[PDB]
Amino acid sequence: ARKALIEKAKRTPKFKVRAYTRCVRCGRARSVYRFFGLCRICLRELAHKGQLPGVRKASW
Amino acid sequence: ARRRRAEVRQLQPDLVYGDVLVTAFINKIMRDGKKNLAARIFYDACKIIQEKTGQEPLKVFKQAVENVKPRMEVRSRRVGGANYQVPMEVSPRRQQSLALRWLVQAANQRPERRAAVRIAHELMDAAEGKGGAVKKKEDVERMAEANRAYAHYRW
Amino acid sequence: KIRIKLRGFDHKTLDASAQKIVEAARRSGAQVSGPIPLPTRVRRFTVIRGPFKHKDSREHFELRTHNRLVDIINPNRKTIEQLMTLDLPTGVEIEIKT
Amino acid sequence: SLKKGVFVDDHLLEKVLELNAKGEKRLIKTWSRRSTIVPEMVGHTIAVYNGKQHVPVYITENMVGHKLGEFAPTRTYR
Amino acid sequence: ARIAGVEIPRNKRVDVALTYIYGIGKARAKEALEKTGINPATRVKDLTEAEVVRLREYVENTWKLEGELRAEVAANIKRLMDIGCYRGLRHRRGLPVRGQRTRTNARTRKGPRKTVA
Amino acid sequence: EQYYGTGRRKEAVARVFLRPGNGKVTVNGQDFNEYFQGLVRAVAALEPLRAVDALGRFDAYITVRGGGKSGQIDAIKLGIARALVQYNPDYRAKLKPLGFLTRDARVVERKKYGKHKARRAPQYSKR
Amino acid sequence: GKGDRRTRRGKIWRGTYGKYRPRK
RNA sequence: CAUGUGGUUUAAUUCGAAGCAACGCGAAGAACCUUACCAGGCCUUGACAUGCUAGGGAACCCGGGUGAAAGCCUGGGGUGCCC
RNA sequence: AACCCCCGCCGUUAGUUGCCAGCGGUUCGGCCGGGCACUCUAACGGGACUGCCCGCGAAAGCGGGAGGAAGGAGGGGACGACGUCUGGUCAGCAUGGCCCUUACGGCCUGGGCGACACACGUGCUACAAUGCCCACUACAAAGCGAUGCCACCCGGCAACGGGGAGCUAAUCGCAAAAAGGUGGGCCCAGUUCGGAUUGGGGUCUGCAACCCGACCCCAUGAAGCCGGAAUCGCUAGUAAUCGCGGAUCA
Ligand SMILES: [Mg+2]
Ligand SMILES: [Mg+2]
Ligand SMILES: [Mg+2]
Ligand SMILES: [Mg+2]
Ligand SMILES: [Mg+2]
Ligand SMILES: [Mg+2]
Ligand SMILES: [Mg+2]
Ligand SMILES: [Mg+2]
Ligand SMILES: [Mg+2]
Ligand SMILES: [Mg+2]
Ligand SMILES: [Mg+2]
Ligand SMILES: [Mg+2]
Ligand SMILES: [Mg+2]
Ligand SMILES: [Mg+2]
Ligand SMILES: [Mg+2]
Ligand SMILES: [Mg+2]
Ligand SMILES: [Mg+2]
Ligand SMILES: [Mg+2]
Ligand SMILES: [Mg+2]
Ligand SMILES: [Mg+2]
Ligand SMILES: [Mg+2]
Ligand SMILES: [Mg+2]
Ligand SMILES: [Mg+2]
Ligand SMILES: [Mg+2]
Ligand SMILES: [Mg+2]
Ligand SMILES: [Mg+2]
Ligand SMILES: [Mg+2]
Ligand SMILES: [Mg+2]
Ligand SMILES: [Mg+2]
Ligand SMILES: [Mg+2]
Ligand SMILES: [Mg+2]
Ligand SMILES: [Mg+2]
Ligand SMILES: [Mg+2]
Ligand SMILES: [Mg+2]
Ligand SMILES: [Mg+2]
Ligand SMILES: [Mg+2]
Ligand SMILES: [Mg+2]
Ligand SMILES: [Mg+2]
Ligand SMILES: [Mg+2]
Ligand SMILES: [Mg+2]
Ligand SMILES: [Mg+2]
Ligand SMILES: [Mg+2]
Ligand SMILES: [Mg+2]
Ligand SMILES: [Mg+2]
Ligand SMILES: [Mg+2]
Ligand SMILES: [Mg+2]
Ligand SMILES: [Mg+2]
Ligand SMILES: [Mg+2]
Ligand SMILES: [Mg+2]
Ligand SMILES: [Mg+2]
Ligand SMILES: [Mg+2]
Ligand SMILES: [Mg+2]
Ligand SMILES: [Mg+2]
Ligand SMILES: [Mg+2]
Ligand SMILES: [Mg+2]
Ligand SMILES: [Mg+2]
Ligand SMILES: [Mg+2]
Ligand SMILES: [Mg+2]
Ligand SMILES: [Mg+2]
Ligand SMILES: [Mg+2]
Ligand SMILES: [Mg+2]
Ligand SMILES: [Mg+2]
Ligand SMILES: [Mg+2]
Ligand SMILES: [Mg+2]
Ligand SMILES: [Mg+2]
Ligand SMILES: [Mg+2]
Ligand SMILES: [Mg+2]
Ligand SMILES: [Mg+2]
Ligand SMILES: [Mg+2]
Ligand SMILES: [Mg+2]
Ligand SMILES: [Mg+2]
Ligand SMILES: [Mg+2]
Ligand SMILES: [Mg+2]
Ligand SMILES: [Mg+2]
Ligand SMILES: [Mg+2]
Ligand SMILES: [Mg+2]
Ligand SMILES: [Mg+2]
Ligand SMILES: [Mg+2]
Ligand SMILES: [Mg+2]
Ligand SMILES: [Mg+2]
Ligand SMILES: [Mg+2]
Ligand SMILES: [Mg+2]
Ligand SMILES: [Mg+2]
Ligand SMILES: [Mg+2]
Ligand SMILES: [Mg+2]
Ligand SMILES: [Mg+2]
Ligand SMILES: [Mg+2]
Ligand SMILES: [Mg+2]
Ligand SMILES: [Mg+2]
Ligand SMILES: [Mg+2]
Ligand SMILES: [Mg+2]
Ligand SMILES: [Mg+2]
Ligand SMILES: [Mg+2]
Ligand SMILES: [Mg+2]
Ligand SMILES: [Mg+2]
Ligand SMILES: [Mg+2]
Ligand SMILES: [Mg+2]
Ligand SMILES: [Mg+2]
Ligand SMILES: [Mg+2]
Ligand SMILES: [Zn+2]
Repeated sequence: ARKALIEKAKRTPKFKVRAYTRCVRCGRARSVYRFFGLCRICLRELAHKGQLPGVRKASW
Repeated sequence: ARRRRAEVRQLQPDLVYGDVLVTAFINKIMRDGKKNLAARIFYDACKIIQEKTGQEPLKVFKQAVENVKPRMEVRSRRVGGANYQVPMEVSPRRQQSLALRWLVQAANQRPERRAAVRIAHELMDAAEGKGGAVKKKEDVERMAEANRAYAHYRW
Repeated sequence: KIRIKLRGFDHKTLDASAQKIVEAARRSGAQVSGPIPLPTRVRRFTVIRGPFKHKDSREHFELRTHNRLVDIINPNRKTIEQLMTLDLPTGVEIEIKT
Repeated sequence: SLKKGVFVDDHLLEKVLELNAKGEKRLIKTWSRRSTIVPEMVGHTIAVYNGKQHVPVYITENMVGHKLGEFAPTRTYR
Repeated sequence: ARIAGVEIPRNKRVDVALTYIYGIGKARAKEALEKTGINPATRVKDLTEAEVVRLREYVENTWKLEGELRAEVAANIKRLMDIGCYRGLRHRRGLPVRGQRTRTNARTRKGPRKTVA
Repeated sequence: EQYYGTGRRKEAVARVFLRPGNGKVTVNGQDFNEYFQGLVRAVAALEPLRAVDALGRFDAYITVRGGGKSGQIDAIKLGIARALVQYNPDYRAKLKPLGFLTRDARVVERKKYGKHKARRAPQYSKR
Repeated sequence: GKGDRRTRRGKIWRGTYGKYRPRK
């Protein structure tokens, strides 16, 4: 129940309620930043490689 | 304070009497950074000081605070394996801070309803040398002498 | 009459394109309101540094999205033609209004 | 609280409706505990699912404003 | 004065007075005065019986309260009791009706702590 | 002809105009002793004037924004001081040593993570 | 206090407008 | 009173984290979804990737009965690209 | 350590932010004409180097003073060595091996993760006159927002609903900042403190609020009068205290 649920979230057929977020790369359920559609983890992984445009390590 | 020695924080004089002492005393009254309320309660009492006696609240404050200045106290020096309560000097810094603290602490102890009415009475009895704040002073001084024996440990 | 917008993540690309429109628009056209720097927006993202149980110590980045504004008064054909096939930003966004 | 038209699974109603026609039995198994109790239920007996088996909860006229769920306790110690 | 049966709000502001009554609060207080032309600040110790008897027949009729209220409330529970509903069973074991906590707290319906271990 | 100085402190800034006159003080409309009613810090911000030996000799129209009432007050002393020091370099020789300058670097501290308030850590527990 | 659901202070804390607060 | 944890209970009360350095921690969103657990119904070249063999049929689109839904039973229309 | 970001001070560049700062007009509102000095906006620089003076010293450097917005690391963040705990995570993901395979894989309905005779941790609201109630008026920052934030008008005490204007947002909205200031009520009471618990009614999202939501109004006003042994945070714009925003997300 990790793969089928991946096919289930991208499915979005039944009630708009039952649809939900799901990390685009890893496919996590929780911790889903909508802007990227990513999970906290990969979102962090990518930015560290600058693969995410304009995004930089904050510090003020 | 293992390193330096810490700078005794400085303080802007009173926006009225121009007295730094009063500025500090206000802070003790101050609850949760609400400095405005504190000053208010103080000055309200300040006028109440004259409302009762033909004297101005100025020297009433000094006379009072000066009677609550503990000459000597008991510091527990844990040397010789045991903890001896040695009597010794009170730094001029402490005498003030303690007096003011005891002043307000004893003031809050009073029963009367409004807060400024307490700072007034406590301040009066203090200068009169009779207040409950003075009672803590008379104590710490006696507690010091009730152990003058071990005073030969005064560092 | 010419209100150009200039948004872009990298702040450096916006200064090159800012001058790129100042040169052509002014040196061959009417009045041009100097590059007005609009207030930058900021997208801060606080993420749990670890993949597992470890609240705090988390890292956080941000996504500075810039803004810049420039105006012009006259539609001199010299400028409309030049600033149409000579312009070429990169990650910058150019959107003009009347 | 859902005011505009109190919900109640249509198939459940549909079921009791044909029972209101001839006034037949009362045998009935449900799985929509959310379903509101309608005045047409009175005198019936709906076996509701608590999560493990169907509980034959009779339905009088007193029980109405509630749902079928309030009569099929899910915790095995109620 | 003995307003609403035996209940007796006395010697303080009329508005808060009727609050002490079992069926009235800060709400019906302001309103009960604005339905009999009574002054809120006035004391129950000093106020005309024309004004008193006014709230006398007024409140005793305007809405049920006291034991009548304390009785119907009992009835609602006896209903939930004899039905067998979740809301009833919670009243049975005295547990919280709002399905709240249970692993912790919920003391206000369990009473003092039992400990035992 | 006038006098001007820019007061600043804690998310609050203040333009100060010391127009010559009797002593009419007013800021963002309203009156000095009206905007700052009940607030004892009020009489403090006007101190830089009575210090330089000249209260009744300058009107005072001023503006200020951001921060809190007292935050605005801090900038006032800065504006009033800078205004007169602007059109009079001699006050600097005796107002600087008296401390009426410096934007007062004291500013809110950025709340760190893990903490509660950039310093106030969550309560410890070994059990 | 911030628990009196029927006062100004209360609804403020809870972040809800409710009756005891301005609106339309 | 809130939530996390122990324990206990439970058909299940999913798993992890364990002094400091686990316990408002993975959860920055458990009513069905989430869901990894339990009961029941039910599917079983599978809801996902690739490849071969064989029979009918285009892609398509609509409905019917059965049922908690899933799924299962099943009618009609459609009559497309080249040799 | 230093090179980076934020905050401090000064400057250059820029004028749809701001400003009669200057005049005119004025339904006398920065609203229009108009102006960029200034607040602000956001890029680029200036600046602080024990550089100066006194004292000690072999040096490094130390103490004190001066001028300065900022002195010996100005304040804050970013940054966390070889290794240690064979620390945590194969349930983010990847991955050796083992194991399942009409089920250890699949879909759905409903239940559970929200049990409750207890124990602990982290917290929230309190026990009140430096207080609480109400009316009135005043000052932030940072952010977010087109099947989104709602100006405003009508209805309801209300949550909220109907109608409806502006905005791809320094141009419009979330928006009420609260503590404060002013005025009135309160009179030491288990109270006008304190809102737990429960009864009735009601609204919004969602197929669906019984289990298991939120919010609204009336009534119900629990324990609690500052907490045993024990124990935690903080050295300054810090702690204490007041409010706001966002991520998540119907
Ligand atoms: Mg499964
Ligand atoms: Mg959802
Ligand atoms: Mg989730
Ligand atoms: Mg030393
Ligand atoms: Mg010993
Ligand atoms: Mg001292
Ligand atoms: Mg974030
Ligand atoms: Mg509810
Ligand atoms: Mg607990
Ligand atoms: Mg700041
Ligand atoms: Mg933090
Ligand atoms: Mg703070
Ligand atoms: Mg109350
Ligand atoms: Mg209205
Ligand atoms: Mg068991
Ligand atoms: Mg469990
Ligand atoms: Mg458990
Ligand atoms: Mg167990
Ligand atoms: Mg576990
Ligand atoms: Mg199939
Ligand atoms: Mg089949
Ligand atoms: Mg196939
Ligand atoms: Mg079909
Ligand atoms: Mg079948
Ligand atoms: Mg067919
Ligand atoms: Mg056919
Ligand atoms: Mg055919
Ligand atoms: Mg260096
Ligand atoms: Mg500045
Ligand atoms: Mg310069
Ligand atoms: Mg502009
Ligand atoms: Mg005219
Ligand atoms: Mg006109
Ligand atoms: Mg008019
Ligand atoms: Mg006018
Ligand atoms: Mg005029
Ligand atoms: Mg004006
Ligand atoms: Mg203009
Ligand atoms: Mg300029
Ligand atoms: Mg600036
Ligand atoms: Mg340069
Ligand atoms: Mg040197
Ligand atoms: Mg010198
Ligand atoms: Mg020399
Ligand atoms: Mg010297
Ligand atoms: Mg010399
Ligand atoms: Mg020397
Ligand atoms: Mg020396
Ligand atoms: Mg040498
Ligand atoms: Mg020095
Ligand atoms: Mg030094
Ligand atoms: Mg030095
Ligand atoms: Mg430094
Ligand atoms: Mg480290
Ligand atoms: Mg760090
Ligand atoms: Mg090595
Ligand atoms: Mg290890
Ligand atoms: Mg290891
Ligand atoms: Mg190892
Ligand atoms: Mg371990
Ligand atoms: Mg593996
Ligand atoms: Mg990976
Ligand atoms: Mg493998
Ligand atoms: Mg092998
Ligand atoms: Mg296999
Ligand atoms: Mg098989
Ligand atoms: Mg088999
Ligand atoms: Mg399975
Ligand atoms: Mg299910
Ligand atoms: Mg524990
Ligand atoms: Mg604890
Ligand atoms: Mg809490
Ligand atoms: Mg008060
Ligand atoms: Mg107050
Ligand atoms: Mg004000
Ligand atoms: Mg509306
Ligand atoms: Mg109006
Ligand atoms: Mg504008
Ligand atoms: Mg616009
Ligand atoms: Mg505007
Ligand atoms: Mg908002
Ligand atoms: Mg919001
Ligand atoms: Mg506003
Ligand atoms: Mg007030
Ligand atoms: Mg009065
Ligand atoms: Mg009383
Ligand atoms: Mg009590
Ligand atoms: Mg009272
Ligand atoms: Mg109810
Ligand atoms: Mg609704
Ligand atoms: Mg909606
Ligand atoms: Mg809601
Ligand atoms: Mg009792
Ligand atoms: Mg306390
Ligand atoms: Mg200890
Ligand atoms: Mg408080
Ligand atoms: Mg407190
Ligand atoms: Mg939300
Ligand atoms: Mg919606
Ligand atoms: Zn990922």
